[PDB]
Amino acid sequence: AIGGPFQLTDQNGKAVTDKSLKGKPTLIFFGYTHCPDVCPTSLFEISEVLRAMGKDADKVNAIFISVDPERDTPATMKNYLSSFDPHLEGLSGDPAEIAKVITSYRVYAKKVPTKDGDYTMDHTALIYLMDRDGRFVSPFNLKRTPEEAAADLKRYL
Repeated sequence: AIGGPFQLTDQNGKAVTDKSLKGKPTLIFFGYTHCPDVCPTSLFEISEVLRAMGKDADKVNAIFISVDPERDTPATMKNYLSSFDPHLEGLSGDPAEIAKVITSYRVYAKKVPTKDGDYTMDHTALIYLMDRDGRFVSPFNLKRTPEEAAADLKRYL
């Protein structure tokens, strides 16, 4: 199965758990705060889905989880998310807790060094759709307009 228990911290220092996400459909995706191109693209796309949700953006969860726990903090996540929709949650935590999530969500994450202490993370770029019971449905298709994606997500409310 996909998904398991966790307790992490959002960009405002608030605890977020698998349990706290239940009741609303959830879009989960993985990245980190040194991720040019790939992560801004998905953050942008999810932001536009959230915009397309209108007044119902608060009826879904939109969750961006670190795969680089050593560098990703609530403050670094807050800065990384600042241009994006304010309903996005950027989650950080201890490397052992993030590793548990990587396992349970079947996430690919691997460090790719460059030089001088810099590195990127090769990682899963797909978006996870979890239903209102926290059960995996499918990857979430963003190869369409944000209105078309939101119309799909709305059926899980």
